[PDB]
Amino acid sequence: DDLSTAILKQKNRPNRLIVDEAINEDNSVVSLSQPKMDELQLFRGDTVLLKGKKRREAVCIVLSDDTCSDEKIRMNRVVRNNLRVRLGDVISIQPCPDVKYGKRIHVLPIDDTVEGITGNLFEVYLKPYFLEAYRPIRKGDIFLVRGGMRAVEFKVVETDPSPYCIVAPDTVIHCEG
Amino acid sequence: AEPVSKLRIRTPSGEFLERRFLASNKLQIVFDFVASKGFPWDEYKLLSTFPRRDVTQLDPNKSLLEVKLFPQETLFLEAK
Ligand SMILES: [Cl-]
Repeated sequence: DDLSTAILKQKNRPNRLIVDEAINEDNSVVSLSQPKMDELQLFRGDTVLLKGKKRREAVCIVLSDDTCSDEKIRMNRVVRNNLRVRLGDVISIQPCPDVKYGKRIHVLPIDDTVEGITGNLFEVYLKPYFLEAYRPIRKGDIFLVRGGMRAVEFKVVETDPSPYCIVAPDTVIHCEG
Repeated sequence: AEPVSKLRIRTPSGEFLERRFLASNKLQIVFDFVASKGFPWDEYKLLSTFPRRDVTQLDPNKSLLEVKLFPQETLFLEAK
């Protein structure tokens, strides 16, 4: 269950991996070696559930990486931050076939000042971010979107189904706020 | 084993199609597969997400190997 729990007498856990730097700077992506993916029966593009410190969780898409060590997982700063981990920390990864196309999500900019200072947030940030990307997201995520001429961080307030979903073309996106 | 591409394809409703193709198969063989399941070329695109690209927008005569769909990929059917 927890990263922080174990029984004394236990078959080892191949799904505990050491956090390493991303080469792919995408918020939705984590990378494993192909042998580690084979061992975990993970398929390229599968949605996965990651567990970090302080019972934080994240959902990502898993890709193979030929430079990744078998025991390591590459992830970007945004995912590290959502998991409350640092490089060299341990996370757990598990298959997450439970993820459905979402009916609606509710997000908001965590900075109260940005909307006034930039271009339309849906058109300049959210749409380009999610469009044709089929990203998994989880309630509580803070994610960073690089649009226009400055990045804007968004928090996921809620998803339907809860607490995670894939943002599909017919997913209703509510930003307020 | 002679190179195979396993493709998992999300339908518009979010469930899956799955099929293994020889990697030397023409991309046309994949178009034909989704069409046979109810998703004809003129109604649906077939997307990959890393990188984001429109697979249906590729040369149907090229092989899966040629077009970089190998050995595993998750694709997405999306109404045109
Ligand atoms: Cl909502």
